[PDB]
Amino acid sequence: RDRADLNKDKPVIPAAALAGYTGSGPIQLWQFLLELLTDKSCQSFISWTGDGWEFKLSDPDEVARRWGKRKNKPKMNYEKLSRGLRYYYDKNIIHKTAGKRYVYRFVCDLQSLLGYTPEELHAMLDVKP
Amino acid sequence: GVNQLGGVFVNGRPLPDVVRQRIVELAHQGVRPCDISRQLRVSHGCVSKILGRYYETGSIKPGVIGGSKPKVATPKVVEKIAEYKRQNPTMFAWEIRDRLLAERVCDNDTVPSVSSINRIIRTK
DNA sequence: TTGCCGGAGATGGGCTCCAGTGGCCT
DNA sequence: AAGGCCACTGGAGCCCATCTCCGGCA
Repeated sequence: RDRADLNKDKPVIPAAALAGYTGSGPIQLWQFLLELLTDKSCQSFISWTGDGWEFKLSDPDEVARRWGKRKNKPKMNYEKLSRGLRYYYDKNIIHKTAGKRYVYRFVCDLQSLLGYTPEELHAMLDVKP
Repeated sequence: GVNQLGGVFVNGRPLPDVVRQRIVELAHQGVRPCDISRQLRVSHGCVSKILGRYYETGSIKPGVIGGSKPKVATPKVVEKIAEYKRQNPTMFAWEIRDRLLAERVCDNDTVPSVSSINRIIRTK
């Protein structure tokens, strides 16, 4: 999705990098989630279910903790991250997979934004699925 | 820029009067702020401030953006400038500066520049 | 009784504005 | 020398995306 080596090695879709691309902004919760998801080192608290753009919060409290760090908001927690996700519902960005705790799914066209398929990305992260 | 509700906005600038107007109206008609927000495509936060200012003021006019407050042009200092000119109507701008320093009205930092002091004369 | 949904005042980020200020020139 | 011209500022208000507290409903 980029020519130059606009900075290397680790996570596939660095939020800091996607901000500069996809429109702009001071990092948005959903962008945060995409980043963590494209980072093998994070696959123990959050990850792809294997089904399309759907994912799971293996450790919501750990995901939360991190989110807080990114936004410099020490008081963050699952309660608030959750409602955050709940806020995305009618903006057609994130939807919650009924009958399952901690599992959600991006519903915007990430393929158009990311330039990859679910499976494409999945492979690159070595998705157990 | 485009917000997450789908609205069109100009980062930094007030919501157009025609819309702030509609916001108040719908609320008047009984529409719930969350609906207005979701409908008129405006961040509930914004709808919130607007409605609140209207209920508290009666206006839809956003606050006055921009400007600054005086730094060197201190109230007293502004007067001293009037006193000096009144005493001697032809004393030069740089002479007023020395008199402000000599009487310790201003420091070697507080002291208003010539341009500024002549600006004070002109505008006062 | 835990679990999820959603309303709305409070926050501070990036941004546009502009009175205010101090050089520079003539 | 006082006025014309003016780049440069910082702090204010602006909408936006949450943050945050909490009532509803199941």
